[PDB]
Amino acid sequence: SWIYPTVILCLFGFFSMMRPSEPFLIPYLSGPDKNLTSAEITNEIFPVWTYSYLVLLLPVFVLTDYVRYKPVIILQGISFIITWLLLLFGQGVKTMQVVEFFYGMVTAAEVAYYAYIYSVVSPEHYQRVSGYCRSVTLAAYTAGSVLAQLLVSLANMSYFYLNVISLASVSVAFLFSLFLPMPKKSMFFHAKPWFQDLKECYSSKRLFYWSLWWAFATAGFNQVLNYVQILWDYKAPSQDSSIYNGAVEAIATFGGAVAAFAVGYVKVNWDLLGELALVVFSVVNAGSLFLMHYTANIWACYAGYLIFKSSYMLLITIAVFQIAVNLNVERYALVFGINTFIALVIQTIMTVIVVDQRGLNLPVSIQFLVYGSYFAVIAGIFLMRSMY
Ligand SMILES: Cc1ncc(CO)c(CN)c1O
Repeated sequence: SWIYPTVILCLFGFFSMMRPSEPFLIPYLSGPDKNLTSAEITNEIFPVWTYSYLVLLLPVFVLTDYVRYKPVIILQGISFIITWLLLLFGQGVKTMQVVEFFYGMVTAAEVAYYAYIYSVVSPEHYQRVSGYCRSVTLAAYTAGSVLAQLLVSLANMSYFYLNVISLASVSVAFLFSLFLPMPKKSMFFHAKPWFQDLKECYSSKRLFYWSLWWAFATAGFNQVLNYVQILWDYKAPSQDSSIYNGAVEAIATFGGAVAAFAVGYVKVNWDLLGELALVVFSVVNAGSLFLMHYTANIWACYAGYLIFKSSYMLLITIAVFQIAVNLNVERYALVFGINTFIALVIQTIMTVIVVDQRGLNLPVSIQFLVYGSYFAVIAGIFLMRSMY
């Protein structure tokens, strides 16, 4: 039987990713609510997240398969509560780094949220039940942003009370996380009867190239998903004009989900398609970041974020569909854990070079040209593959 754990897990997802303060965070921490300058949020505060998503990845995943997936989801709920309490009632550059630390632990426990399904659902309904739950998170986000923007452009509700709605939502998410069914078996440690198995893990080359491209694409997308709000703030300030970040980010998540659904029905020969369409949409992403660095009208930057998130979600759903062909249940999660680790090492190196203060200390103007060049180098590796 699988109805009730699916219901409790989907309620946790739909009230966990229902954060209306998530689009309007950079007009919040740069407005009169918290006196933090843009250089501080760009260079001294946000990179901590990437740091706190590397160091907190490898233990938490091992805490994921050891205490059977429940106290790490309860830890995600407590992390939600502490993070949005510190966003509501924290002032100073000390506190916002602590916000980024607990939110890195949130994003680390997100994989533990997506890995809960394979412990209480029977192996008949692995594809169906998970096929609902992830969609619920997107359904929590898009409408979760619309309830943001339709409460800002129509009611003049404060950003503080937008964060208050976020805190109440993650509190409901934590109260649904307390009534979770404690499962019985894990996937690796408490599985019913791996150093020497590693050659058995990586006895391929197709997995290697799709995993390396997944790693670079995930690092680039996480960096752009960090700093696109600071780019939106720099192209048009929040105090000057009534910016529409919630509606654009909701439409962007919607277009990404529809693009992934379109990837799910591609009846094209893969050896005939993947040599061209991958390169074409990589050039589309590179041109999107080139557009967001070059322009001055903020509407061109909104269109750039729309096209970038949609084309990325297309390419990364192609990546997941290629990687998940021959893998088992354990192989899928193990290989994606190691690839997420490689992606966060690459993202941490690129953040230490570019974004962070003791480094190049580049502002948000130079950064998006650097990330357009990053996706262009990925497309150049694909072009050299097209020579091969
Ligand atoms: C809480 C939080 N902090 C920082 C960032 C990076 O801008 C994000 C965006 N994922 C976020 O949700």
